[PDB]
Amino acid sequence: NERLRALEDIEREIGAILQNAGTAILELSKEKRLLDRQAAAFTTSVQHVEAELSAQIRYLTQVATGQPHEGSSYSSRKDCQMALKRVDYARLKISDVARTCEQML
Amino acid sequence: DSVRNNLRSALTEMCVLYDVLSIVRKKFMTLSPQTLQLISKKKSLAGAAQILLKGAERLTKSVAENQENKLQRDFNSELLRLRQHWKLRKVGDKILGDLSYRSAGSLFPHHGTFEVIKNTDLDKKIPEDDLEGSAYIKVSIQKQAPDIGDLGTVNLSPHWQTKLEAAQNVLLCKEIFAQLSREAVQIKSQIPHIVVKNQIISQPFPSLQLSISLCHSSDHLYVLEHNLHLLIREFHKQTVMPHPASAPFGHKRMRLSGPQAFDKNEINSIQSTEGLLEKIIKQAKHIFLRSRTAATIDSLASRIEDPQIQAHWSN
Amino acid sequence: KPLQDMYNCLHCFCLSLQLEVLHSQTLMLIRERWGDLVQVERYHAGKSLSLSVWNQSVHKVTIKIDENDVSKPLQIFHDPPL
Amino acid sequence: ESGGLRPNKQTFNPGDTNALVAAVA
Amino acid sequence: NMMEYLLQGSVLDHSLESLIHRLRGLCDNMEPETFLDHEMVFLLKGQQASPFVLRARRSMDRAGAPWHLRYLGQPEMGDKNRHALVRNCVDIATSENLTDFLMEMGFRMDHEFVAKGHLFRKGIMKVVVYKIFRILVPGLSLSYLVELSVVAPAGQDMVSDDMRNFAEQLKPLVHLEKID
Amino acid sequence: KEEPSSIFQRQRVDALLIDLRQK
Amino acid sequence: QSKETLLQSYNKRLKDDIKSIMDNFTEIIKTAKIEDETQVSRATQGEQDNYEMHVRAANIVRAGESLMKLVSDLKQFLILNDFPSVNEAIDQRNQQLRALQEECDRKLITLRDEVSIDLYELEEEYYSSSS
Repeated sequence: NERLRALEDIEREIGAILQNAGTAILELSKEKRLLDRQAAAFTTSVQHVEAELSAQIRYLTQVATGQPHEGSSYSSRKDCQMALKRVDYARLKISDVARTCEQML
Repeated sequence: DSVRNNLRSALTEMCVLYDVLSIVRKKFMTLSPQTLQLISKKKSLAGAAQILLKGAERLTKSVAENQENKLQRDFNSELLRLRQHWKLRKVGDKILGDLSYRSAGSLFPHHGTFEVIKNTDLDKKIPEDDLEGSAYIKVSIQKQAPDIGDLGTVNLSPHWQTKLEAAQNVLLCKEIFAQLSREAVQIKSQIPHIVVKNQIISQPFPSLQLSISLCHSSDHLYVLEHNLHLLIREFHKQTVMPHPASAPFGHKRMRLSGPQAFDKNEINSIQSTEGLLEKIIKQAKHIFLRSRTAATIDSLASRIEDPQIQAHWSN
Repeated sequence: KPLQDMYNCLHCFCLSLQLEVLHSQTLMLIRERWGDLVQVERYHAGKSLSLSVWNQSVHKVTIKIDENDVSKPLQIFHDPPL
Repeated sequence: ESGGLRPNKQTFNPGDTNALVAAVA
Repeated sequence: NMMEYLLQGSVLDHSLESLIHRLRGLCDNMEPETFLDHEMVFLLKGQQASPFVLRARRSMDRAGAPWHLRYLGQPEMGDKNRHALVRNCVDIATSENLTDFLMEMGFRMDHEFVAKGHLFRKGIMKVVVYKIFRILVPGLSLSYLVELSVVAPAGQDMVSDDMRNFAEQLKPLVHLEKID
Repeated sequence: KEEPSSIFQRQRVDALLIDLRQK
Repeated sequence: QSKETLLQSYNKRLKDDIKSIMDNFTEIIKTAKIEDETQVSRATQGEQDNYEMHVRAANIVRAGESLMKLVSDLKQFLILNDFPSVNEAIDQRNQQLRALQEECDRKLITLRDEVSIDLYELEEEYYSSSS
């Protein structure tokens, strides 16, 4: 939920920062300079991805042979569909009763 | 178009290289350091490198702008969103994990890859594969007739998401129809019934032409919802936890016979017959209520000068 | 003789696919619908199909073109008549 | 960067808890 | 002939969150939960020289739960590349039943193992992890023990390789096996 | 949908045999 | 099929590509060319070597960018879509929809109770008169 989305956003931001640092290093070392030293840090950012790789290497890996999270748990979804259907049926019955009452006048 | 020009340029370069190699077939003897053109060469190399870096930066900026707009995140981003919003995906090539219900349904086996596609308002357009068509039950009782035996001539927001949902719905409907058919054919002589490839009807008593029928593209709503809920509750029960300590892995009703002696209670509390019989007796209750209402109406219309009997249903 | 030969080929083709789809849908009824209610059948290598009724007044039904009549669609046969 | 030898990882400690697992005797 | 092939594995206490999440992902239960009870060992063996265990645990969280006495004996030394645990036997009884039988047949409370952990289920196999609590009488390892238990009759050891493969599926967690 | 896992796995053989018989 | 080994191979390929790109960039940075080894055509060979170094630097940068994007996509697949062991979002949606259906059932039951009072009232008012 929260932690999974946070780690995903963190990995996405890490990839974006790595791409930006690579582009900046290319633009700096292409033409003209001490700032090019920070370009080396871009390579360090690449190592961060490797750490993420390590983070993916020594990750959960529950089975690594099948798919986890058994069951879509959509029984609740089906129950909600039935509830909405009952609500619609009640609305239809109420509309019929209202038409009958209006005809009574 | 451009392929021919590229091939011609490559052939010209190859011919020039072959001519150079033939002329050659760098060499000092034993017996661009000009500082004038090297400046221009370094300037041109720096310009080319800057142009390449600018192109790479433009591509990266376009990618970042596409990632910023949370409306076309088809680059495995909306895919992850739907994965967190749908069942698991045993990825063989790109995506699998249909609504097999092998963990929540436990019915007619139907599993495999269903939707793995990444192309392109600009949705990924998951393929719905494979009934791929609406199918629901319709019921009514208006001038019923038991005489049958004819053909099945029917008298009837995310888009891919609801498509997949309706696909799962029609899949489970087919499963439960197969289950009810197997029950009607494997049941005892409790009551006769009519089973056709797609239309079912029973007769527990005269004037009971229960009009439940599996439709497909090839009261009137409450009873079908009731049937669906009862069958899915049956499956859910087939999946409460057994509270196992050594290895019960069952139901507490089994172990309750130990301390609490149950001559026939435990037999009755283990399992019973359901499905078609329960819906049939529900329709029986319905027709009984209808007959009671008809008796009341007949008394009101006929015994009007008589003391007006007054009824009130329960809650 | 294009007319007669083409008619022959298309006719045997459609009858073959018809008997095959009949066999498959009966096998499906066995696997899915009826476990042992009508789970009795015995047919040749092709161009002929036959099945039986519940066992203990047992009867059998059969369908085959028999290649004798070019207009006979199915030739539904069964020993006890109606 | 030439000083880096190898990025060794860490995980749970089953080897110690195994001998630390309780038994009959 | 209900035998057992339970493997003895133990996981560090710090590595719990990832472990429980891995379990609930792969297979733990339909909304899994925990348990709470207290065990005790009864030792009465003059000629057999074997204290026969009896798990008269009372699930305090459950109301009226039957005392699930568990006996285990004769460790099977089959050497079939599996755990081959001792033959087990379960019996659900009522309140004060184990105490009454310890008073009648004559038993002695050898020791007490108060443990607590989470519940897990699979298709056939079972697994459980918990931690013992060295508490007083009215109330010593402090380590989660991941035991992959399979209780069933003898059969043909067909589920042995299946359980071994499923345990290897959780290799980044533990490497469970038998004991001496 | 163009998979032969359906009865086409056998329907094609039936067609081939029928054509070889007719020719 | 060797998911861990597949991720390891992808990471090794990415590391090799990054190392090759860095080495080629460092080699292109060392383009002084202070040796006049070209005896056939010094200026022509020098210009060709400068253009070759520039093209090699551009190709190294392009290969590095492509490898970065491909490794990003592969990690996004192997991590997010493949092993999302943090399935707590499933339980979150479960609790949310459970609360929703509970609210719906409560509203429907209140509707039934009000309609029950109404039907009792109207039935009492109706049965008190016979036409």
